[PDB]
Amino acid sequence: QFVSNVSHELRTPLTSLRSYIEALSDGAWKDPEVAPGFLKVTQEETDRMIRMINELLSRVDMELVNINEMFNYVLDRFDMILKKDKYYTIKREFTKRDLWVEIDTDKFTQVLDNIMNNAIKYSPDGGVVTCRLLETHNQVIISISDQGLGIPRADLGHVFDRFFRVDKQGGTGLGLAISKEVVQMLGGRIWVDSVEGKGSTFYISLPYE
Amino acid sequence: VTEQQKIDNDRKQFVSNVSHELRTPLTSLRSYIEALSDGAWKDPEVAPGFLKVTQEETDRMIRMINELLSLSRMDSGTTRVDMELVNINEMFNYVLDRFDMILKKDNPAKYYTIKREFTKRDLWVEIDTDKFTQVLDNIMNNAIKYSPDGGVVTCRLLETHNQVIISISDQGLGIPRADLGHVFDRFFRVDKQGGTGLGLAISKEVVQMLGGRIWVDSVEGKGSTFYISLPYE
Ligand SMILES: Nc1ncnc2c1ncn2[C@@H]1O[C@H](COP(=O)(O)OP(=O)(O)O)[C@@H](O)[C@H]1O
Repeated sequence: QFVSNVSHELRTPLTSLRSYIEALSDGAWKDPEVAPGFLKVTQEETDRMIRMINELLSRVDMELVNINEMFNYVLDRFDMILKKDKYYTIKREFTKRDLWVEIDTDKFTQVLDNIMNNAIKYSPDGGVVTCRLLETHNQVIISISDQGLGIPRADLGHVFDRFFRVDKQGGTGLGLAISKEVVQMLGGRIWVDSVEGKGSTFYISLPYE
Repeated sequence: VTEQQKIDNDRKQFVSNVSHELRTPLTSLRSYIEALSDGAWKDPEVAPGFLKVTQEETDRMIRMINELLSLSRMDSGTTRVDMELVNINEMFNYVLDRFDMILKKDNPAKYYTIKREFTKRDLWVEIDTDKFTQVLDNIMNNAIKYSPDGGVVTCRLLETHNQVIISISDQGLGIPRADLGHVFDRFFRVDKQGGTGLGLAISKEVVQMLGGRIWVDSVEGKGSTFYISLPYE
């Protein structure tokens, strides 16, 4: 059913949560410098998941947001996923400008979640996931590069098809189909370049003003 | 008519239940977190206790989405199976061993003994070892959870010309005869944290996928017996 979809999308926020709670429980609660901030995040994520379940049991909600530190926030949650508990670095290279863009926040945060999952999951044996936020031509470009298993150039098309998975562990293959679905739904475009064994780079373009 | 309709109706109530059964731990979660954010975290006497409850609830929903995902995969037919000839006897024995050894490492809340009564023949049978061992696991888990203290889980591996039978017997409080049909339905729980109401549902699904058939006999106040039947030669 469409149940399979909520099943899939709750995965990464459940992870974010379990990861943060485990951090607080492992002592961070005693630390006044951080424990509140973590609590705000666990709160925000729980509320996110509730919204998610409600919209999918019973539309887009476009609002203007500051893409820069939304992307920073998502990346923060993953930084905390990769801590606690191969080594991965999230190398961030954003423009210093604050690019504002019309999007659905929960849907788009789901997109970034899937693509960081991909960049990380198909990167065993370590890696450096490199995240770039820039703009040209009234478009806002996000790129995510990993030193993963790459993609055979034959399949570079099919990675956005439903259930389509490469040969080589895990998943139903609806991550990138949902991602493409959402990105096109927001008036933007998504694509991938990749070199088998080298790594990969995922791109999203969104209209700017 | 009622053909297509039973299908669509079952589907829509399953969606309604997934909505609720997912949403409810999220709600509980929200309440504890919100409590912690509103000061409880500064309090050493309560903050750990709350953090454990929130940890556990989160783990619960994770297991649930794993099971709702394997269930989607099985309805879809996406669920690939690998039938291979394996030794049912020592597979069932290895399962029982893992359970014996969890309780052999102590101190335990409740105490149970696993009584094994197997046929002496070495039954070789084509099955997917991993999915079927998951089945045996849910049913043993179940057998254990609804057991009294000192209870005896009675596990039988036997055979008939036509069949290979596994039974898992518990001395729990049994199942109302109204509900004997419903015990394998999704999210169906008798009363009841501790787990998702998808254990037995997955079990029945997997067993039918492996070509066998699964059912329950039970007497209120006495206990229960779960049966798995597999085709033999
Ligand atoms: N960095 C990456 N490197 C190599 N392959 C990738 C990468 N990201 C996505 N893919 C490919 O996309 C396929 C399916 O993607 P996805 O929808 O995310 O599946 P899943 O259900 O596991 O989440 C995968 O088989 C994978 O090979």
